[PDB]
This record gives sequence, C-alpha cells and structure tokens, in this order.
Amino acid sequence: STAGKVIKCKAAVLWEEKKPFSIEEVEVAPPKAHEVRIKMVATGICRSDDHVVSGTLVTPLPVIAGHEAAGIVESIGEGVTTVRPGDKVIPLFTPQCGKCRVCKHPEGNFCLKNDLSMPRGTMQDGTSRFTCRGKPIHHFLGTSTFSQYTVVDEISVAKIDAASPLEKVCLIGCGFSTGYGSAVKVAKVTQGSTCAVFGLGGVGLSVIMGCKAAGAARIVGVDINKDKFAKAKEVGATECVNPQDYKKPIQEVLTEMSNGGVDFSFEVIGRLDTMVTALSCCQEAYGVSVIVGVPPDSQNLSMNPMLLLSGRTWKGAIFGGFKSKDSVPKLVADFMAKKFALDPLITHVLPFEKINEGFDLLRSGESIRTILTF
Amino acid sequence: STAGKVIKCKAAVLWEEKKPFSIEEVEVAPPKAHEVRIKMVATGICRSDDHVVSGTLVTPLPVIAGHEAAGIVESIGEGVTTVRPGDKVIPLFTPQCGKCRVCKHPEGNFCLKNDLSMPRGTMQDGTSRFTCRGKPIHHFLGTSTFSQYTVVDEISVAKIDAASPLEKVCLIGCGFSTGYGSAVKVAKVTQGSTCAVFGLGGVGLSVIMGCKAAGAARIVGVDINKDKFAKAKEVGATECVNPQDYKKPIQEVLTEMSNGGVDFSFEVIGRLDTMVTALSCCQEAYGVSVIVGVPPDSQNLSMNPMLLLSGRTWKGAIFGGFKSKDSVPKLVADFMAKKFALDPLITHVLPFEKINEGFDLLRSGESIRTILTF
Ligand SMILES: NC(=O)c1ccc[n+]([C@@H]2O[C@H](COP(=O)([O-])OP(=O)([O-])OC[C@H]3O[C@@H](n4cnc5c(N)[nH+]cnc54)[C@H](O)[C@@H]3O)[C@@H](O)[C@H]2O)c1
Ligand SMILES: NC(=O)c1ccc[n+]([C@@H]2O[C@H](COP(=O)([O-])OP(=O)([O-])OC[C@H]3O[C@@H](n4cnc5c(N)[nH+]cnc54)[C@H](O)[C@@H]3O)[C@@H](O)[C@H]2O)c1
Ligand SMILES: OCc1c(F)c(F)c(F)c(F)c1F
Ligand SMILES: OCc1c(F)c(F)c(F)c(F)c1F
Ligand SMILES: [Zn+2]
Ligand SMILES: [Zn+2]
Ligand SMILES: [Zn+2]
Ligand SMILES: [Zn+2]
Repeated sequence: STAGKVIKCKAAVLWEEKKPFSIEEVEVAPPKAHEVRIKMVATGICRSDDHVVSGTLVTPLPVIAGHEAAGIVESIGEGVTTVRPGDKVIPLFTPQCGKCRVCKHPEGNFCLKNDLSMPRGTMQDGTSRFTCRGKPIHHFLGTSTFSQYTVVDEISVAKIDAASPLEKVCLIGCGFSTGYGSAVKVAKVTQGSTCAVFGLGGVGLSVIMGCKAAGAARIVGVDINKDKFAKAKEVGATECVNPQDYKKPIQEVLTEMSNGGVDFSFEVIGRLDTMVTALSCCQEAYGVSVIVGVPPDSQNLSMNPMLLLSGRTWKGAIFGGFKSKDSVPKLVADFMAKKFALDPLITHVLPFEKINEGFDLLRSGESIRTILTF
Repeated sequence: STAGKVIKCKAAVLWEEKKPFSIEEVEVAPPKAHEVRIKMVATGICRSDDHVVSGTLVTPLPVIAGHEAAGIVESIGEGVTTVRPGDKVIPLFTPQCGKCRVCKHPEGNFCLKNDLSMPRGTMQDGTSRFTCRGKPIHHFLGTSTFSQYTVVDEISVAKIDAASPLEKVCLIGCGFSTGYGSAVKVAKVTQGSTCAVFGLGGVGLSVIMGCKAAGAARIVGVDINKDKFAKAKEVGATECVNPQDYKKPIQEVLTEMSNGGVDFSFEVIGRLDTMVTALSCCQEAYGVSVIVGVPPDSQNLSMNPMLLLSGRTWKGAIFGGFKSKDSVPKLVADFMAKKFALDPLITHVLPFEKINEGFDLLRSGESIRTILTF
C-alpha cells in the first residue's frame, strides 16, 4: 500500500527559468483533508507550460509544472466525497469550489480559489506536498501534472468515465476544452458566420473545431507557420492566411476577405499585437473578439477605444468559459459518445522521460500536442 | 411657397475651433432626391457638440453642429416615402439605411452610411446644402441641428408622433436613448445587479435610468463634481462617490464596495483613464463594461489584457445600440405613455439665439441638458 505514506517517485522539476526540466526523484506527501493524490497516466505539453520555462508567465520556482493531464486516484484525504481510489480523473487547473460568487454565477468560471491571478504555487492551505533533494517545490495551478504522482485539492479534480482513454482525454484538461469552449460558449459562434482564428496550435485547432461545430460558414486560420495549415483545414478551416505573405496588415486583408470584417475572431497565440489585430478584423458594429492566448507578464497593449465605441465586443476567457468540475466529465462523456475528435490534436506520443524532447518539438513548430505517458 | 426654393435663416456657424458659435444668416438649399428639409423646433446641447468646439472630436470646419433635436418637415425631395411636410421628426445622427450588412444584422446599429467614423461633413452625396457669406459650410453627422432649417438624407430622419412635445422629445435624438440603450440593450443589465456609472451628465443620468428600469439593486454614480449627485440619486443612484475624496484609485474603492467588483460598469465621460478604470472595476470573471464616452481624437489607451482573459467583457456603442429609424418613434411612443421621464435631464431652457450661454452652462458644470428653442 502507498496510502497514508510518502511516495518517492519521478517528476520533472523546473529549478529555474529557461532551463531544461530536471527529471528526478521527488517525495509526495499523502493527502490531507479534502485532498486527492493521483497516479498520473498521461499529460499533454501545453504552450502555457512553456511560458513558465520562458518567463512569459511568472509563477514561484522551483516548480512542478503541468496542468493538462489525466490519471487514476491513488488515495483520498478525509472528507473527500467526489472521487475514490481507482477513479479516473482529470485535474482542474481552474478549480470549482462551488461556493464563491463566481462559482454561483451562471456565466462565471474563474473560481476565486484559483492560483492563476496571484500565484502562490501551493495547495489551498498554503503549503506544498512536494520535496526534492530536501527542498520544498512549488505546485503549479493546483495541478502539477509533470510527476508520476501529484496531490490536488478536491475542488481541483473531476471524476471521469471509467472506460476513458486517458492518453486522449487528458486534452480535455486544457487544450481542447479551452479552444472548443472559447468558440461555442464564450464567443457563441453562430450558424453561417465568418470566423478568424489567430494561431493554429492545439488550442487554435480546437477553436476551429468549435466554430465548425457551431455551424460557421467560413473559418479563416491565421498563422505565420504555413506548416500548420493542412491540419487546420482538416478540422474545419475553409482557408488559411500567412500575414508574412502580404504587403498590408492582416487586419486589412481579413476585413476585405470578409467583406467588411468577421463575425468572430480569436487570438490564440499570446501576443499583444495580434490581440489588437484580432479585435480590429471583426466587424466594427457587431463583431466579437475573444482573447485566449496568454500574453507576456505585466505588459500592456495600446488600442484605440473607437474600435469598441462603434459596437465591437472584446472578451477573454480561461478554460473556454467552462465551469471546470461540472464540464470536464460531460466533455469526456461527449468524447466517448463520438461528439468530437481529439486525435487531430495529437502529433507525438512520448514517454514522460522525454519531456524535454516534447518541449523542443513544440518550440520548433513541429508538434501540435505531444502526450507524455508515464 | 418655400418648397423648391433656397431658404435664408439663422444658424449657429462654428468657423474655428475653441471659439463661440456665430449666430448668422445661412442659405439652405432645397432638398434633392431622397432628402428632407426640416424646420427646427428644439435642439439639446450634448457634450459631443462641445467636443467639436474643443477639438476632442475632429470633423471638417466650418460646420453647423447639433445632432440632438426635433422639428417639423418643411418639404421633401423626390422619392421620399417615409415622412411628409408637416410631420414631426427627429434627425438621426446614426442613420439607418436598411440595406447594409449592419442594418440587416439583428444586433447592429452603426449603419455603414454614418458620417462618424471618418467624417466628411457632407450629405450622402458628398456635397453641402449650406452657404454662409457665400462659402460652403459643412454638415455634422448628417444632421446639423443648430440651424432654423436643416436638410437631411431620408435615412437620417424618423417620423414621430404628431402630438409629441418637441421641446422634450429632442432628447431621444441623443442623450436619453444613448444612456438608456447602453444599460438596457448593450450591457443588458440584470435584475438585482450592481452597476457603476462613470459620469453623471445627461447621458450617464440616462444610463442610471436604464439600470433602474432593468431592476439593478445598486447603482453607484461616480463623478468628480459632487453637485451632480443629488439628481443622480433622484433618478436611481443608490450611492454616489467622488474619486477625489479617496486616497486609493476608484477601481479599488468600487471593487471593495461591491465585494469583488461590479456586474456592469459604464464609462460616460470620454477619458482614456476612466475607460480603463471602468473595465477594471467590473468583476474579473463575469463583469461587463460599456464605453459610452467619446475619447480625444486619435489617442490610444493602454491596458493589461489579463483584465479580459479572466472573463470580462468590454464593449462600446453608439446611440445605445438602437437601430435609429426603427427605435426613435417607439421611444417617443413610450415617452408619451410615460414609460420613462425626460424632465430630470432638462435643467435649463434658452432661446436658440443664446446658444453660447447654453455652452457656457455645460462647460461650467452647472447644466445637464439645456434645450434651445427656435
Ligand atoms: N485561455 C486559456 O485558458 C488558455 C488555455 C490554453 C492555452 N492558452 C494560451 O493559448 C496560446 C496558444 O496555445 P497553444 O495552442 O498550446 O500554443 P502553440 O501550439 O504554440 O500555438 C501557437 C500558434 O501561434 C502561431 N504564431 C506565433 N506567432 C504568430 C503570429 N504573429 N501570427 C500568427 N500566428 C502566430 C505559431 O506558429 C503556433 O502555431 C498560448 O499563449 C497559451 O498559453 C490559454
Ligand atoms: N456613444 C454615444 O452615442 C454618445 C452619445 C452621447 C454622448 N456621448 C458622449 O458621452 C459623454 C457624456 O456626455 P454628456 O453626458 O452629454 O456629458 P457631460 O454633461 O459633460 O457629463 C460628463 C460628466 O463626467 C464628469 N467627469 C469629468 N471628468 C470625470 C472624472 N475624471 N471622473 C468622473 N467623472 C468625471 C463630469 O463632471 C460630468 O458630470 C461625452 O464624452 C459624450 O461625447 C456618447
Ligand atoms: O493553458 C492554461 C493557462 C492559462 F490560460 C493561463 F492564463 C495561465 F496563466 C496558465 F498558467 C495556464 F496554464
Ligand atoms: O453624442 C453622440 C456622438 C457620438 F457618440 C460620437 F461618437 C460622435 F463622434 C459624435 F459626433 C456624436 F455626436
Ligand atoms: Zn469558486
Ligand atoms: Zn494550457
Ligand atoms: Zn445601413
Ligand atoms: Zn450626443
């Protein structure tokens, strides 16, 4: 049995920014009240995890990153009611405490218990369950999935279908649900509309899937890497454009393509300039633009508010606007019911020990999602 | 017997920025095809008119300003079908051509024939109906209401109830419809919500009216002029705050007062800093902020897009999101049915000849709306 005991296991520890992950032994404490210790099965490499390494995102170091994953419950702390040992689960990087004003709000999903806005890199109780070489190691978004075992607060875990393929549905922990929800729930893309999607990685392909699902007539993919176009067309893009191919700003190209501006645009990269471009390419009176990409820490954009005064709507979301604990098991159920596909997002499947090579595939432009298997 | 003939009349010509208006004779050409010549009865002084004087709003000079008004049709050009001589009418500074992609969209109102985005200061045909001292004078937003007679394109005028009191209903041509629509149609304020309204002039008072109509529990007026508070309370503010009273920035004050941010915020001033503050003060995950105020020409704001990524929605609108020609007669009908009050906005009445004193009143902070009578 491991229950009630410290587990020594392998994890990918990030000791400082802009360095490879260190794959080594850590000690994982047993779960305290209302906590859940999970044996990881599969975790995806999300660009957000790369932002921690690059310093685009500031979070306390050293850290066990990873937030897109699935695993199997090893043990539960006293008080846990929503999962049990042996359950398949997906950690929730946006929690759902169910009691805060946001949780109670019918649209809101950015639960006030989150560790995103002012990251502490701890459990809800302000402490860490991880040590490495005698030192405490921070958690990341309450999840820390780049470990053979993690401990999460109950509000940061969802039970999923026992028959789920964990090496696919781990994507429901971030990339798929974020893109898909951004289209269907946040933007509320309409039938027959014209959509533009900036950034054709795992998240942007998922936005395309959502736009297609919502019945868009036109879905224009935008990326500087033309290698990403063929997959974007496979999942629903009607045409792809590379800004580098044009003498004019791409907002102008998109406005002409769409005969006056698009219905819905999505920034799915994380650049200040493309957030403004995305806003500008939506139709001035009724367009809607959604920010999905994570921008570099503490940097402001500049824009002209007349872009909004004419009628545009600008919004952003975390995790596709989904209330995380209610939505994740439904999304897995829908996948099992063949309502959407995940295979088009998966380009590479590596063992966990090859985490660094996975991140190099991302950084080189070669991968969409690499799934690491424990 | 004035039909088909040039009319000489007095108008208030603005020859140069930052100068008084010159009340002097102009010649008003007869209407061309699909144009309407209107004998003005009453016109309100809106801060946007003052923006033309200050250079906050750039539009070609010399100009006949004025956009918030009502009058009586003197004559119609060939092909006009929607009004007739002797009809009571409100000029529509935002037109409704009924044919463009915006006019056809269920939620758009910023008709593509507008003269607001890139002002020419002409009629739809690119020419002027106005001469003064033998010199052509520009139109403003297709309305030019600071004249005893104006000529407007048919898509820039609405027939209203023959029994309407024009010295009141002129406010439906801008200030009232704008603020009220901004709350009820653009923001879609909900029952029991907390609203914050930045700027307690005619438009922000109309926003308050709208929020109270929509059933908001709390409506916080924000103004640096505490003289504006009493009227704001009369029309529904539950509490008023002056930023100059506080050591902390007002977004933090509003966030505290609202136990984590308001449901709806409105910028009804026209400053870049208060556009950002107003966004910031709405709840980070599900707050909605609406820009109503008109910013200084060509200036950009600076903001941190993480304010959106958490879940905020930012939008703007012209004329409260109302499709102008459809809405104005319905708004007048509802006023006549006492569905809303216009008297709380009218603080001063003057003859047209005292237009400059009317502007002095607005500039001093003493008036809300001054109505000028021809
Ligand atoms: N809001 C959320 O909850 C949420 C969740 C998941 C991911 N993210 C963010 O979303 C963004 C995309 O994530 P991902 O899909 O995993 O990243 P990714 O796989 O790196 O994809 C980004 C795509 O953007 C492309 N790109 C880079 N620069 C430009 C440019 N100037 N113009 C057009 N394309 C460009 C690039 O070629 C790549 O295909 C990142 O910033 C993530 O941090 C946000
Ligand atoms: N979007 C539209 O269709 C539309 C329509 C009508 C009016 N407008 C604009 O809306 C704004 C309001 O117009 P109005 O109500 O006629 O103007 P107004 O009567 O000048 O009211 C503005 C109010 O803002 C207050 N104010 C000024 N500075 C600050 C500050 N820093 N903090 C708090 N309050 C401050 C000021 O004391 C005044 O009571 C102006 O910019 C207009 O041009 C927009
Ligand atoms: O990809 C999900 C994701 C985000 F959307 C963030 F805003 C963030 F800060 C983060 F760490 C993260 F993982
Ligand atoms: O007050 C209404 C109004 C506006 F909302 C504008 F954006 C504008 F440019 C203008 F001239 C105007 F009069
Ligand atoms: Zn919560
Ligand atoms: Zn992610
Ligand atoms: Zn139109
Ligand atoms: Zn106005």
